Amino acid sequence: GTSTIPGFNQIQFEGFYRFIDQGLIEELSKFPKIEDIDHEIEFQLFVETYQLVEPLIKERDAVYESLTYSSELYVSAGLIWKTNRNMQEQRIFIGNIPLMNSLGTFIVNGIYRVVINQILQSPGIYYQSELDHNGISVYTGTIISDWGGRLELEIDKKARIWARVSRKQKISILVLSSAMGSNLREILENVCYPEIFLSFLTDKEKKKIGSKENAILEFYQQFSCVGGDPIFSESLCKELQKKFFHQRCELGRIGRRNINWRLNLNIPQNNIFLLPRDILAAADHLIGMKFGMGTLDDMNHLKNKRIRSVADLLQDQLGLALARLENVVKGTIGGAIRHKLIPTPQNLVTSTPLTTTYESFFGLHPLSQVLDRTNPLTQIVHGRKLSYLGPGGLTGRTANFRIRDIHPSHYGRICPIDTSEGINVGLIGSLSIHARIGDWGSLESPFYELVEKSKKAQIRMLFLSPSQDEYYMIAAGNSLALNRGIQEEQVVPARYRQEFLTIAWEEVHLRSIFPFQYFSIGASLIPFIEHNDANRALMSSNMQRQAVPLSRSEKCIVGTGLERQVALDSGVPAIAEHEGKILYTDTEKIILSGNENTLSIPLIMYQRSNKNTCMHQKPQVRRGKCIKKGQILADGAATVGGELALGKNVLVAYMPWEGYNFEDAVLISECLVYGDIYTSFHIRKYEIQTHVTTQGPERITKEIPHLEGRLLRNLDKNGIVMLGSWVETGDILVGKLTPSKETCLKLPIGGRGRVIDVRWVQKKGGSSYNPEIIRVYISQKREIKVGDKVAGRHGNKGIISKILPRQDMPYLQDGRPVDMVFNPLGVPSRMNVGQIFECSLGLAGSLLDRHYRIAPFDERYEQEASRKLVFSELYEASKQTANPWVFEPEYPGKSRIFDGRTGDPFEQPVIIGKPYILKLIHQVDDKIHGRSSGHYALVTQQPLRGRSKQGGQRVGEMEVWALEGFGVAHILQEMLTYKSDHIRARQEVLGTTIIGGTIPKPEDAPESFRLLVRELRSLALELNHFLVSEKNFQINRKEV
Amino acid sequence: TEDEARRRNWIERGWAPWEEILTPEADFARKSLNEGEE
Amino acid sequence: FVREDYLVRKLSAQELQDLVKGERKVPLIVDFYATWCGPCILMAQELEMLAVEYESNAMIVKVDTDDEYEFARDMQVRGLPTLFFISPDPSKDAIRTEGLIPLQMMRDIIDNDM
Amino acid sequence: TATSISLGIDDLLTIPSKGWLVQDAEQQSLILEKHHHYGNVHAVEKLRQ
RNA sequence: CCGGCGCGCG
Repeated sequence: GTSTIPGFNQIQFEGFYRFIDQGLIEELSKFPKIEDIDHEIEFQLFVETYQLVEPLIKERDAVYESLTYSSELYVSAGLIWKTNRNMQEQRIFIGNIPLMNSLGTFIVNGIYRVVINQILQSPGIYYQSELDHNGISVYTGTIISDWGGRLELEIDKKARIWARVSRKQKISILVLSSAMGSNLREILENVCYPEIFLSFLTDKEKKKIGSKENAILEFYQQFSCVGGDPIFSESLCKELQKKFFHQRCELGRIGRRNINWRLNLNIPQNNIFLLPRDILAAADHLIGMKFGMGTLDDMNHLKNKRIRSVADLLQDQLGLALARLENVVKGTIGGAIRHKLIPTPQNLVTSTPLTTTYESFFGLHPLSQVLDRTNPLTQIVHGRKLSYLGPGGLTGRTANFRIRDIHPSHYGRICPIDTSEGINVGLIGSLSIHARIGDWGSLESPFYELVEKSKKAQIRMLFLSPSQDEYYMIAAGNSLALNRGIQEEQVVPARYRQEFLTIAWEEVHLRSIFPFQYFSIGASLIPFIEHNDANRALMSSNMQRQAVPLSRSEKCIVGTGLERQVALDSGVPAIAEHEGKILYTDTEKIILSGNENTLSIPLIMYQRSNKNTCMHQKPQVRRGKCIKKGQILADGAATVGGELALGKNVLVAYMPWEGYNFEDAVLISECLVYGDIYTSFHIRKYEIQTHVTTQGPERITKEIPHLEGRLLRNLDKNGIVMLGSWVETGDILVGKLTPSKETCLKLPIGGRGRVIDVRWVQKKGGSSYNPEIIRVYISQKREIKVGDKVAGRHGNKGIISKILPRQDMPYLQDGRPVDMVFNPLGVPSRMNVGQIFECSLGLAGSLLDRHYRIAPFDERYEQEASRKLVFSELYEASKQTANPWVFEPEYPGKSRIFDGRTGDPFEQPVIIGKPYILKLIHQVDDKIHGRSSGHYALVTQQPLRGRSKQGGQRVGEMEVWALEGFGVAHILQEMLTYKSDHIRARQEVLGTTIIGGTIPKPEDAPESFRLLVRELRSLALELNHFLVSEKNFQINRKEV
Repeated sequence: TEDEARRRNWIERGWAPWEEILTPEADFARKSLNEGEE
Repeated sequence: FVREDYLVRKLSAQELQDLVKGERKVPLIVDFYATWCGPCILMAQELEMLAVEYESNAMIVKVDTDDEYEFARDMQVRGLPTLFFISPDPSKDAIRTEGLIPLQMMRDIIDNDM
Repeated sequence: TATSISLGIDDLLTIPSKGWLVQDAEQQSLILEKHHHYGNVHAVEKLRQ
């Protein structure tokens, strides 16, 4: 990535390859040579013989029939029978290792999965100081190991150092130092203040310090807080070593690196353990820093972080996989020994440990997520996320408020705009376009080096880690400035030590020259982004991820030039793997032949995503065309000519129109409807499973009792809906009988469409019955409608509220009616001026037959660079096409338009143009819900929750407050008793309303109060409701 | 104390009170900041 | 398993001498280029396309002038990009083309002159 | 609707004297940085200004 | 028809 934008999946690609090379070998080691208690039978692995074989199932087959794309592991083992003194070595089977796709995603059970990166505090020593209740400064040094073990060194009020381990367990330094054997004599000499340590030496501690073992026992007493005197034993040290030394004393390669720096130590790199000198050296700075010597450690600095890729997550699970295998073998070797048998090495090892722990890692781990396949943009941005959450990371409630903020070390590594919305704001990041993961878990970005005359400097592009980022003067300006002096004395803005300066060019070390350096993919697809407020940039990035691929796609007139990068790295288009010539093309395949190698590339035709969006590919080449390796062969969904195409170019005006664009409503024309401009295909999947019950297995048949032939009209003989049938709401999909009650699969509400794919498949198993699975895929052609959501690339979103005939829309001076009308009041409050630039230039490009791919921040060349570009291109289109309304000298970009209802011009000129508008997933037909009555919960007896469950709407406490504010005491009682949970009164309301005979008061308690009474009874508490008559003062006990 | 520290600086660290020839601006900055801010 | 991305091979002066001396059945196209030359990128892409077109019916090679500067000067190279079309028949004479000539011009030269 | 207020690029009106005032502030910031480099003002005086 | 985890919308 020194001279080009790197592949967006290159971090996933390189991480997985690192795991294959070094992760397997480094983890196949550490596998103990398993020996029995008697030492008779020794089982061991020959790690140098490890191998992986290519998967037997093809990657298309793995997802087609719900399998996992993985490869076999076939290491060899040697079992030693010292009874016979004979060796047997066989190629045993260890498990299956999942394989990453070239796109960077795994397949488990036929589900695409993505492993996202995690951010957590880097190992080393960290210095912090926190005020106490009285404001007295208290300094602290904290050791962080390779597994998150924190060893806190604290200075108390009496200057006594305590090696705090938990919230209560407190241990002095001298006991801890003498626990490992640091004699009390040498502790004093190696520090500048021997007096401080000696002042805290009570006569009780000195005796325990004098001998190595007494310090260990006292250290155990203070660490464990267990009454009594422990006995020194080998097991006690091992028990302590696993709990304390194994988790709090192994720094690792990274942990040693930082400690050598922060504590200024010349210790060899190979020492991956916390040397005892470091603790004593740390105490020197800790006490020394109290007297103004040094600076505190910045915990939010990126130089104190690490990034864990798929390489670290897959290797760690292999650490659990093989540790899970040894426990399997130990039980297996002990079992076979008790039978005095000779077991073959294959039978001592089963494939369950590796296969299951990887099967359950993608299923359950939060950092393993389902790939979002809404559009090509979502496929690539999902894999580039950085999260502080996950195991070992802070939770949203746990997260500090100083975190979630932008740190100066993020520049070029973490996008300052892209973040999640909600409680997880500032905790889910996103990598920049040019960001790279280094060899220490640190993020790097490339900078251009400016050096003196006498220097070779073969490559001047060097990637900079955040630790060395501060100590360089990095400029972002240009050298287009000259006065009567020389160029080196001209001043430019620069960054140095986490601040912004203004210094001369001769003092600049590095330059930031890449245009997309500081942004993620989402923010890098916004043209004229420098004219939009950064608040809307975050919203705009999210909306582009919700765009629906349209049945027909077209390229944007105005773009940034990153659309071609997105298309290439998404895998949606077909990319040649071999040079040659095109010989045959059609819908189902493309045939390419080159260098005596003839290949056949199939094309995806109307496939379904995880978000119910259609996938489809069309050829982009013709027969007889020469192709280079890596050039495009076909276009996929939301891709035209090798570019990302998420929307359409439509004629647009910015004016208020009779309140139908009030707030954020959008007025559109019928041309967008009958022209199929925003028509999208949506495919749902309906699955039914056959289970074996006590009465017998479920049966599938066309003959279903108590059903009409009209409902079953689309079924075949087997009992499944026919391929290519127009189903309806309530129609039958799979007829199934459970012994026999009808348990068939019916089409839900609003699911009417055309059946396009049926999959009657049996999962072969070891039982006498195999689970049968049926998958029905139904396509739905959705044209744009009132209530649909459209948005532009500048955070300008809106709901369609009105559709007009073309003769009613306002029209231009060439007579063409516009397609959309936007409210002009949405610009000043939202402060996104870049949409005004894009619409004017989109109009110019359509008349000039031009497309524009403009890199952001074009004002680095000159002032008002975007204005000069748009105005000059508007005038060129006006002059060439003889359309004087396209560029108006009086008011450039605006023109007088006419009312389609009266033919009279609107008084003020209107900004018109041809912007790029997207259609989003959030639309009606997926949000309209209604309920009369129906199914209730089993315990609370309240109506269910959810549109899919035909549930009701919740009247929460804030809604109850409003009803109490109005004083509507009878509306409130309805929503509390006989519309929610009063079982007796719900059935009477259903009866009276059908006869219209007045509803009486419930007067009894609802099932939610009776539920509470029983629970209070379970705590030996009785809650009785009494009514005292105002007539005769008789106490009446209410039934509850 | 601030009589033996100066002697130690002179002897061990080469300190000497060399004359600083100042511009009017630097002289004014030294003479005026000894009184206060504004 | 992975095909190479580039079909045009880079040769030394000695290797090119041996190639020209030896028996040749297909036309030989020699490219002189330098990585610091801006026009040589487009010529490189055009020659990759040409090599794709002529699978085994032509031989496309390239010589870097930063490694064979004296050899390029001997061969009467006055600038970059420069192409030499060498016919398989030793009796015929080679053709030197200077500039970013079109791909169709290369095809015409190869078809009707080599 | 009848008036049809809109919003163009040249409707966003900067006051005529911005360029005069930005240049004045740039000239004062250039002078102080030279004299801060001369040691005639200290860092806080430059940071405040 | 039960709870956790992850992702989203207003």
